[PDB]
Amino acid sequence: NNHFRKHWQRRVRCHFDQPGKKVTRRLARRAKAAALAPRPVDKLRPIVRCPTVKYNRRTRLGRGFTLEELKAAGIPRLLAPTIGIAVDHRRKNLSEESLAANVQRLKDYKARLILFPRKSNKPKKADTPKDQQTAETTTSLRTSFGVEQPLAPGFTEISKSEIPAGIEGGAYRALRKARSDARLVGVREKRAKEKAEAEANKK
Amino acid sequence: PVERTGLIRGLNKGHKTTRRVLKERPSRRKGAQSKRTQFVRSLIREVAGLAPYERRVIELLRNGKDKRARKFSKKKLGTFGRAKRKCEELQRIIAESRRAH
Amino acid sequence: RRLSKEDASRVLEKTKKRLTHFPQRKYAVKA
Amino acid sequence: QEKKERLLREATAIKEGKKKEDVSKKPYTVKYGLNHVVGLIENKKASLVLIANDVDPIELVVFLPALCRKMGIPYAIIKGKARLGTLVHKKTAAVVAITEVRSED
Amino acid sequence: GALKYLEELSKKKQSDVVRFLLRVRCWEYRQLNVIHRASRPSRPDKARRLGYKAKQGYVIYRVRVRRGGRKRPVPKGATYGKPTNQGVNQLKYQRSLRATAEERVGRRCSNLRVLNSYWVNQDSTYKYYEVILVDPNHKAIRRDPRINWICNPVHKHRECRGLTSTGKKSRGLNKGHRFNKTRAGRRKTWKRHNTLSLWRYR
Amino acid sequence: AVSVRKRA
RNA sequence: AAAGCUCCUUCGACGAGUCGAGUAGUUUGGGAAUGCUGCUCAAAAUGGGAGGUAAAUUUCUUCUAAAGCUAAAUACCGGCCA
RNA sequence: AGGUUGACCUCGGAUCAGGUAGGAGGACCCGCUGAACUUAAGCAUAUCAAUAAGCGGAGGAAAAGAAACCAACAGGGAUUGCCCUAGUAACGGCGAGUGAAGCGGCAACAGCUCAAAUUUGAAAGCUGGCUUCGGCCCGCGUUGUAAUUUGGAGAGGAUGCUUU
Repeated sequence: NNHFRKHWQRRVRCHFDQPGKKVTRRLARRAKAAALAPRPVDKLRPIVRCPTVKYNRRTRLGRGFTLEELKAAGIPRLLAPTIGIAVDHRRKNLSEESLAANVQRLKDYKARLILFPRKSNKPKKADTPKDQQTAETTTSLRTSFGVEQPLAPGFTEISKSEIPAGIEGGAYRALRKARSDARLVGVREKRAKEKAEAEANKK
Repeated sequence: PVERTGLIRGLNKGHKTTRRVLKERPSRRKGAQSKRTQFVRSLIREVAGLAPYERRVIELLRNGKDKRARKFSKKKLGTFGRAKRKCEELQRIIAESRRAH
Repeated sequence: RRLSKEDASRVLEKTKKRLTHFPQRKYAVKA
Repeated sequence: QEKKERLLREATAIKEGKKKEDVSKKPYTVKYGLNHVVGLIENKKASLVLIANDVDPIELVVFLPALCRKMGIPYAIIKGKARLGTLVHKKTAAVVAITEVRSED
Repeated sequence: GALKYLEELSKKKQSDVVRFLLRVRCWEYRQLNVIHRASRPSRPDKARRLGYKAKQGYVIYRVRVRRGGRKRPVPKGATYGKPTNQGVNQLKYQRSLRATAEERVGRRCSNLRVLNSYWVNQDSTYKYYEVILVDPNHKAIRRDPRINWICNPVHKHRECRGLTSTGKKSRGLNKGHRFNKTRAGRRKTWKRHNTLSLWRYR
Repeated sequence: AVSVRKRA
């Protein structure tokens, strides 16, 4: 399987700098945290559901909140990236569940948000007052606002009186019937059109 | 939108969720005819006239050889849909000239 | 041959308006 | 110089607490600039259009007689883009137009 | 504006008026020099949409390049290796004649930066282009934030490195599955796919 | 009349 | 003076020898589905591109080319310091 | 004076006023051009290899980059790189061999600017020269420099609060 018929020795990449690169990344993170203090080092991310039939069982963090989500949560799209909320204009909301989850996420963020004034001597109405400016703060939105329930709960208990009756004919029979209908949706429509044409011709 | 069945296979398959309708995105407005744009296009059309292949197609439509005209428009423009649309536009031009005369 | 500091720091007037009315704010998030 | 004097008078009126419309009257000038004149023709505001006969490239004005004919504007082709520039205080004007004039004219 | 009418007229290149103008302009450009300065763009709508502004520091240069393929500079037009089953007459240059025109105009004006270029005319022997150039040392250019990015040293000779529009088209810098081998750099992608990555705890 | 946009 | 939010009858410009087609060379895992270049033809306005088997018909889903800028994570047998 | 006097356009001159380019370095980077030895029993497909050599152009990184994308899902959402996908889909004389991408986890994250609009109740824009540093001139420019708008929208209205 493995072959080396090219000049492989010119492009061998060793990784002796792995601990040094970890040290460099940690130093850069400490510098970024010190520069961004007291803000969190990262932005708030929405909860999105992974595509394809393999990964649609699980949710994860997305790029940014949609314009509909920001408008429903009451945050203007120009103020939102200035208080650590990531914005994504490409994503759309095709169902209300994702929007409801992300709007509730935005409202919890806005409730836990502290906003210092631009000028300390002149606070504004939208600004957090100084007597509530002192509170315990978090520095990682990925940890404080993580995907808390990524999968569905795999185990639930119900009473024996509340058992579903079940699909009539059986679930295997239902799957076979659905597959057969999907394969024969076209020829039945053609036969219906042919029968309608024959009835119109010989009514 | 049609509600999904909740099954893994068949017609309208997929996990059951309530679809919402969205306001139409302005990036999808492309292709819509504007009043100023169609005015400018009509003015430039009457100023510039026709290409020689369009004149040949118009002569073919005037003689009524529609199949030969469609084949000629296909071999000129490259593809069948463009040929059909160009032939329809030249039908519109010839009908306009005939109703003018 | 490098650009001067003023020419490097010149911004458009639309950008000036946006940075005037929506700058980077100082914020914190309660735990 | 005339604009500078008008601006000084308007600044004096603003300082004395009067609008610039109280000290300045509604101007009446010829209209120039190709985009501006084409917009006025499309909005059917221009009363008369004069097009220079020697615009290079000619595509800038080759549609203008047809546009004026469709809009119902009186147009005329005249000799001298430099001659029109002498009107509009420039070296060269491709097209000029009148939308409206004073009552004595 | 008039430039909408100029755009819709420039779309109709087989009309009588456009063919007449192209013919007389081809005659004029063929009796002019191969590379010569144009006092103004002959296609103002195309120049304006490609970035030309009527400001000091914007230069237009007209250029003609010989069209067709390329030939290998081998003795007697023949190769002395394995048979290739094809002649040197049918070898195709991997860049555009537009890109060749931009390179020659940049070499003529090495003090400017090439912004873009556009087709103006052609005949059997030559293709004619007009190239927009920007002066990085002009104060009007340096004070304008919409253009002063070109004064930075990273934009020296974009036409020589494929950073113009025709260079991007020839390098295939587009998103998607049709451009899997070239969207991030062909040789960089090849080196990434051919490198042997060995970790410490493997 | 032909207008590019609604004006004030 | 500029700026944001909310709602709406209406309007809502969006890049052409360019896309695309054929052909040849080259290239690709894309020698039925790849990209690039040269030659010939050469567009349109809910239009156009894509949806890896050719053609037609009817739908659908996704973006919005032919103008442009932009730090970080990435590379480093050259230079300097350790 | 009109056989005169000028205005534009185009093309020139000057050791004119002010600038800029070349060469070096080239480990890494962006392109062009481009082999053969080798491996296929030999050998014109192939392989080596879209490599070596050759040529052009940058920087401390370069390049790419905010979808004419992936997908077909309950949909993701600029670029780059690592792990995985995967020696898989796929391509291939007489077969030696070649060989991705979507998803997923992670490092790092950041978004924007034009052209296509009439400022038209006032080119509001700008290079250069002289300054008494207030400004004044020679000009560029209406074949369009400012403000406004970029599809995520926006233009017009209506409306009442916020902002610098």
